This record gives sequence, structure tokens and C-alpha cells, in this order.
Amino acid sequence: EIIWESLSVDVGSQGNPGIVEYKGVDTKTGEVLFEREPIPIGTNNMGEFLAIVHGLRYLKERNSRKPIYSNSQTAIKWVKDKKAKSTLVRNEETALIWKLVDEAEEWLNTHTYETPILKWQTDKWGEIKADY
DNA sequence: GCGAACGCG
DNA sequence: GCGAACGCG
Ligand SMILES: [Mg+2]
Repeated sequence: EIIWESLSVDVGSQGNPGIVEYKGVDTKTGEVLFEREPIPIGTNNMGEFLAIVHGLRYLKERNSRKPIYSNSQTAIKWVKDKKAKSTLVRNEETALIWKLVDEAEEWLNTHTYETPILKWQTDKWGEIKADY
């Protein structure tokens, strides 16, 4: 069933592409462990990808073997493949989201981890604790 | 390759 | 309606 000793991440989108925020919380308590301030233009899947990679970096900094829960099977696969397969144009308006994605891919390409990245089963378990 | 035909905000 | 992931020549 649920591994309560874990990190849960999720994205808050206003439009898609549109304003992106994300956060990571303690699955057990809902305590906010990290939060990303609004990024003016991104896609939902780019935000979910960034949330998982921020989680990987957060747990590594703290010598944690906790798994990560995401409700985004798309983003879980992007992280496994070390590539965010986004369609979003690269122009002046999207430079920030793409800089963050490119830096996240660089991190994945230059680090190893054991962190399990698990699917949060929303239908079966209810909303992920990191939900906005 | 051409375009059609989950889990949101 | 968005970003994701067939038959035909
Ligand atoms: Mg959510």
C-alpha cells in the first residue's frame, strides 16, 4: 500500500501553457518541504518533471533513501528517460521554463540515484498530499 | 511523416 | 481545449 515515509510532489497550473508552481510535501504530515515560486509560462508536464527532479536533488542533499510519489505517469517516464519530451516552443516567453528543464536534464545526466519514483494512485488513494 | 482519432484547468 | 502518448503513400 502507501509508503508514508516518502516525499509527494505536485504542480499548480493556471493555464497550460500558463503560470506554473510546484511543491514537495511530507506524505505523512503534509509539511511543505520545498516550493517553487510562479514561472510565468510552462506546461503542466514540464512543471511535474521539474517537481520530481527538485525532489531527487532535495533527498540526495539530505542523505535520504525515501521514495517520491508523483501523480504524473508522463513526468515519471520523462525522468526515467532523462528527457522532458515537451512540444513547447523555445522563444523569449518560454526561456525560463526551458532553462529550468535543461538544467534538470543536465542534473539527471551527471548524477546517479536509487530513489524510487512511484505513481500516486489518485482514483484509489485520493488526492496526492502536494495537490494545490 | 501526415493529420485524425489520461487528467486536468 | 490543452499537453501528453489508425490508413495511407
Ligand atoms: Mg494536482
